[PDB]
Amino acid sequence: VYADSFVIRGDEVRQIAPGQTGNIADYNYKLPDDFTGCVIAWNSNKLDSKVSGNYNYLYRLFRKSNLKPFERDISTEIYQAGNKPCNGVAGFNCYFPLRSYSFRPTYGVGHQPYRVVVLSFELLHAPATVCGPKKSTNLVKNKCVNF
Amino acid sequence: RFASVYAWNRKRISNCVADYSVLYNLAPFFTFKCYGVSPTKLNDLCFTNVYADSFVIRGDEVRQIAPGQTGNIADYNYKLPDDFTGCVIAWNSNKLDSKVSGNYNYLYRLFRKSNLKPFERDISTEIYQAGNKPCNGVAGFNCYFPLRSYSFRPTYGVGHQPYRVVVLSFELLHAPATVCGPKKSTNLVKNKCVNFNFNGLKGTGVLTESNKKFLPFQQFGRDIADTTDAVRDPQTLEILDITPC
Amino acid sequence: DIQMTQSPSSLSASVGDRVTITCQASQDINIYLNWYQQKPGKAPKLLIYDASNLETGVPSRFSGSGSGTDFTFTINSLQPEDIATYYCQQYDNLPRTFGQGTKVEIK
Amino acid sequence: QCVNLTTRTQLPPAYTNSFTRGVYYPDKVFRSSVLHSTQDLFLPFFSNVTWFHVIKRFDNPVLPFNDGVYFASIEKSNIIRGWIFGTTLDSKTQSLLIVNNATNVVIKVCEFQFCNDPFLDHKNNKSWMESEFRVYSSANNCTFEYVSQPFLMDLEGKQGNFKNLREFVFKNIDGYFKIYSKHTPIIVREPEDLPQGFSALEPLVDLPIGINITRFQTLLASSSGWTAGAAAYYVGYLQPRTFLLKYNENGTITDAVDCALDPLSETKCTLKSFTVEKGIYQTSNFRVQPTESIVRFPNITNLCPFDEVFNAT
Amino acid sequence: VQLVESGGGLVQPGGSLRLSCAASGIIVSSNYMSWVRQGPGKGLEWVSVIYSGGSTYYADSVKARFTISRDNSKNTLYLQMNSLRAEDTAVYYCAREVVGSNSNMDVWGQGTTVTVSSASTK
Ligand SMILES: *[C@@H]1O[C@H](CO)[C@@H](O)[C@H](O)[C@H]1NC(C)=O
Ligand SMILES: *[C@@H]1O[C@H](CO)[C@@H](O)[C@H](O)[C@H]1NC(C)=O
Ligand SMILES: *[C@@H]1O[C@H](CO)[C@@H](O)[C@H](O)[C@H]1NC(C)=O
Ligand SMILES: *[C@@H]1O[C@H](CO)[C@@H](O)[C@H](O)[C@H]1NC(C)=O
Ligand SMILES: *[C@@H]1O[C@H](CO)[C@@H](O)[C@H](O)[C@H]1NC(C)=O
Ligand SMILES: *[C@@H]1O[C@H](CO)[C@@H](O)[C@H](O)[C@H]1NC(C)=O
Repeated sequence: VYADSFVIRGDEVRQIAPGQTGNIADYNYKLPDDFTGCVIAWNSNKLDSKVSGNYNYLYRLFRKSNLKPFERDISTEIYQAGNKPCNGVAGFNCYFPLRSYSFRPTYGVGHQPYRVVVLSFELLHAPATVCGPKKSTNLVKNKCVNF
Repeated sequence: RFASVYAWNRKRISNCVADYSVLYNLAPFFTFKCYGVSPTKLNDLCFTNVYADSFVIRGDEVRQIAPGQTGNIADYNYKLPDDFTGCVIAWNSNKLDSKVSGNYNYLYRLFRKSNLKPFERDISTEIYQAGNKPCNGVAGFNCYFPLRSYSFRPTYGVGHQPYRVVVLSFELLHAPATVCGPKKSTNLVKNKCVNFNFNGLKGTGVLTESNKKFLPFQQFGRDIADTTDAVRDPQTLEILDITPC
Repeated sequence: DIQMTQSPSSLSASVGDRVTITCQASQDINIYLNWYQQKPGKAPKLLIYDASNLETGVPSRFSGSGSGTDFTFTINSLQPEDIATYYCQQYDNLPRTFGQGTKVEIK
Repeated sequence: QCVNLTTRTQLPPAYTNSFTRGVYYPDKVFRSSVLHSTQDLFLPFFSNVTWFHVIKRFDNPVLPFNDGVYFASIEKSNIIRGWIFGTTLDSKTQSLLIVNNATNVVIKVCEFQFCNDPFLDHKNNKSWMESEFRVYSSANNCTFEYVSQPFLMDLEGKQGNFKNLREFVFKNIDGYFKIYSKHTPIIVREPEDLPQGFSALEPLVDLPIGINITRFQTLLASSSGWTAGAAAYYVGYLQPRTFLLKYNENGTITDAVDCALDPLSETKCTLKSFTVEKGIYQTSNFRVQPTESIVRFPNITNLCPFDEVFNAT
Repeated sequence: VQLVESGGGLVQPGGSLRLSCAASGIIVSSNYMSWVRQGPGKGLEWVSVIYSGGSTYYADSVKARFTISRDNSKNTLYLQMNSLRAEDTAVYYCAREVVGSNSNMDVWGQGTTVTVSSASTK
């Protein structure tokens, strides 16, 4: 079992599901097409949204290419919009790649921060370490049983 | 000079393409705070009858233009529906709009005393009378002029500076649709395996120069097995044959 | 919310002299700011409108000016009928906030 | 600004038969030497069509529109000018106008208050002049403005000797409005019951109006007095059918055959071939359509106590 | 154009009474009404404001506890409380907002010093 955890805006919670387009599902976090697991989402307006506005949660907006499944990119470099060189500037056609939200309580339901925890697991291939509470019992040989 | 608050200038754009990258180019890096559709998909998801406005307000009302919140500009001057599709665009205009001597050409309606339905313009230039006393005159007590002016002196800080907002919106009611923006024209490849895409045709094959003679209007080409085998290049109007590899 | 502060709490030493009463704001605010004058036990009254105007009937010597989170006002003449409290209030920026209070008294 | 011209010497319209006219290109596909079976709106073969003659005697009544209309005009003097499409024509609902200028064709999608008898001819008696352009009171709410290359025409007006036959087909579908046009020269034969033969119709214009269409009226060209040459125009209606089309070696339709006219045409359509052999061929079964409808239900009049359930104390 | 006081009496915590302030001909619905709070020994505190459009803005300290409305023809503003926690031993000054942008209109109104305490009159 694995456990990915992050916080996204409400309108983007649809992009998490397997195979969707947009900023979140193509530049930030992409689930494999052949997913096998669950996804969870509960409103966290009071916990995660400061009244003045919290800027701790950031998202990448401009990037040259897409993201392969379950791949993380922490690079922060100016992205060239056009043919002009950008030796590192905030001017024409050279823009910062990632921007931060400003979560506030007064925003609509779609703009409040939800929380996402994605459980990912694989079955029926190897020895299992974590599973169900079901209590064990005795073992029988040579008798037609339900194992 | 943009329109003032009392009369938000209407502009019904139609029969054209979609291009919003220049909007990123206008001002230093900022946030759109877009409500209807995610900003990355405004170039796509093309609709009909794009609905644009233009007016200038203060910095505080930029965050107060959201549907559901009331006030004075958002209530007595310009209100949005609860199912409003589309979103606002705001940028600072200290260098253009603000004047050192004091520009007072921009005025807003502070006294209307009536809730505004979404998407209509009211021009009440006449003076209002309050206090159960018939005023019917000019420059009298309890006779308040409903149109007062902004102050845009450049010495003020963020929050009182002029911001030019262009509230785009989209409606979809049947229709054939007329506004959509294409892009990403790429080089043509000859005598090599290609995943081609001409005018919404999806397929795989090798493109070579052909010999068949089309008609001025006919574009595609089909064989006996009812499959596309000849395609006309959209930009330069010759005919290319498609062969399996 | 704007933290509304004023340091000179009690200008009771001035009797018909210079008065340096002033107020400050946390965030930067424009002239959308005024004051009330309240005799103990009855409703307040206005003296200045939009930090640049004056009450219809008051002595003409009242002159206040302030911009950039700093508002200043002076009452150089202390007539005996102005023995009350003065309050600062910024508005047009919800929530509307009031000052803690200023004291003036004649000896 | 128009006036009540009246003075209409109306006569019953003529009835003729359309041999094979009215076949156009269905789609934008290139095909060579193939027989393709298609299902679309077409003018049925050997159908009754209405003939209107203008000479004196004027003919320009409002006519119903549904499932597209086939319009034809045989002329030498180029008197027909425009068309009017709409559903109310009273400056209440938006309307469409097609009109040819001297060097323009212009397309008006806007709110018009049309005159009783749209006309521009009647000047100096015999003399022509497209005066009184203000066939509409005012253009209140205009949406679509368009200008392009007009159609071929000849200068001045020649009486008789009709040498130009113009075929147009107008079809509204999925909001789109499509006009297909065709022109043929020199008609030495006397202009009656249309020429004989086959001629395909190349597509001309597709345009996105998306408005209501129920009836149309033609536009023909000191408000009284007209003594000019003759003119004849024909109108026909379309019904959804299936055709079989033979594309030639170059991709131009050469011979079309119907599918629901005759048993021989039906078996030609079924076999995907233009000839048949001696034998028995099964085309399709028959079945009687329902005559009327009947319903039988119990006779209950008291209302249910949903209120008590939903408005309980 | 003067303001008419309406209030008084002693109440227990958890109970609320009918606050009203009347006008002398000034419209109460098509105007900008507002009430404030004045304490013994402490400064003024804004309580609530209602616009001509029906938008009620009041302090977050009393969130979801006050209901305010302007009468159609009685020219009297009404308010009712909910769940008093006994800190509003106060005097409530009724008025309208002092100036929109620029005006000479500055009238005020008197208020009743209401008190909330568990002990009744003795
Ligand atoms: C013709 O007369 C009728 C009735 O008098 C009138 O309603 C109509 O407008 C007239 N038409 C014109 C073109 O004047
Ligand atoms: C078609 O027109 C001919 C000639 O006037 C007429 O005899 C016949 O009855 C018409 N048929 C129909 C169905 O209108
Ligand atoms: C054709 O249209 C152009 C552009 O509106 C106009 O200038 C010109 O006069 C028109 N000519 C005719 C013959 O309609
Ligand atoms: C047509 O007649 C009118 C008035 O009868 C006259 O003004 C006009 O010039 C005539 N047109 C021509 C081409 O002679
Ligand atoms: C026009 O078409 C629309 C499409 O649904 C329909 O709702 C409307 O009733 C039509 N109006 C008329 C007059 O036919
Ligand atoms: C319940 O009563 C109300 C008030 O008369 C009425 O509006 C409502 O329709 C009633 N409920 C139903 C289910 O009719």
